[PDB]
Amino acid sequence: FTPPYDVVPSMRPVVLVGPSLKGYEVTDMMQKALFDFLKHRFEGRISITRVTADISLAKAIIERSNTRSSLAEVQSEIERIFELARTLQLVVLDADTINHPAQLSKTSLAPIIVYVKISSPKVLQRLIKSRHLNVQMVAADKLAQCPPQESFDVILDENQLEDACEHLADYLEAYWKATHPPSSNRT
Amino acid sequence: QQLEEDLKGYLDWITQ
Amino acid sequence: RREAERQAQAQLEKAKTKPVAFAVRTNVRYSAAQEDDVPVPGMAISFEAKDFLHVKEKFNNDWWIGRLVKEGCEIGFIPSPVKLENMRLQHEQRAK
Ligand SMILES: [Cl-]
Repeated sequence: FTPPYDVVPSMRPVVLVGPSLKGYEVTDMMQKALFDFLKHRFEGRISITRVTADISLAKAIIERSNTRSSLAEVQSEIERIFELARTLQLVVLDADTINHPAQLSKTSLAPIIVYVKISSPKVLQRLIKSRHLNVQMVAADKLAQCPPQESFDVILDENQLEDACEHLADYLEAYWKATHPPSSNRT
Repeated sequence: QQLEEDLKGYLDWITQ
Repeated sequence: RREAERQAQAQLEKAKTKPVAFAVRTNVRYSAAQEDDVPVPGMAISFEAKDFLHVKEKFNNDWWIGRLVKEGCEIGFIPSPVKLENMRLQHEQRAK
């Protein structure tokens, strides 16, 4: 103003994972079309922000990072995310280094994980060739092995962008209502 | 054929 | 008297329009009972582990005011960490 309560952002930040790995064109373009849609569908109610720092590292020797992303920079980015959610705008992270929900499981971010799922590995393969194949297939396969109810908040398995967008919007409109009762008053 | 409609869907998504 | 209850209900109403101070995700469940001595009867917020709460302010050492992040749920009293701990201790003692 053992602990029973963990402090989390006032609006759970939306993080997209799948169909495959970020940094490659199939995943990057498929997620971008979704971010583009959110930007206009939730205009005035959403903040979409790039996170390049490796927020997977968020949680008597001093703890340090062995990559270019420091624990101080990560902490700065965690505080920026909490602060962006403080007035209850929807928050969406374009988080470069998160390709799997287990990478945020131990943070205090409590994300809404949106799984952009290609149901068939054969469809994913052909997609990639239509444009480093094996790292992409393994990442998609890892996603497909997660227990869906506990790992993901939304699964977009629709093959039409229009239908994936409306399903995600429906979810985010309901979250909006849950967080804004009338009684309270790639990118 | 379901896989073929899948692929066309995702190709159109990527194009968008 | 029992205008203590009046002041507690009045603090609840005043909170409805206040900002969210912070949010918490729960790591334990709380299933409210009348014997928990809630400042206004029937206004305790129960929850399960991994639920989300929006917190407005602190009423006293045993109770916060806030709500479950769920459509149709409204402001009420949320047990403080100390209150959760004292319920667990009182239960452990009673069970020995
Ligand atoms: Cl050290």
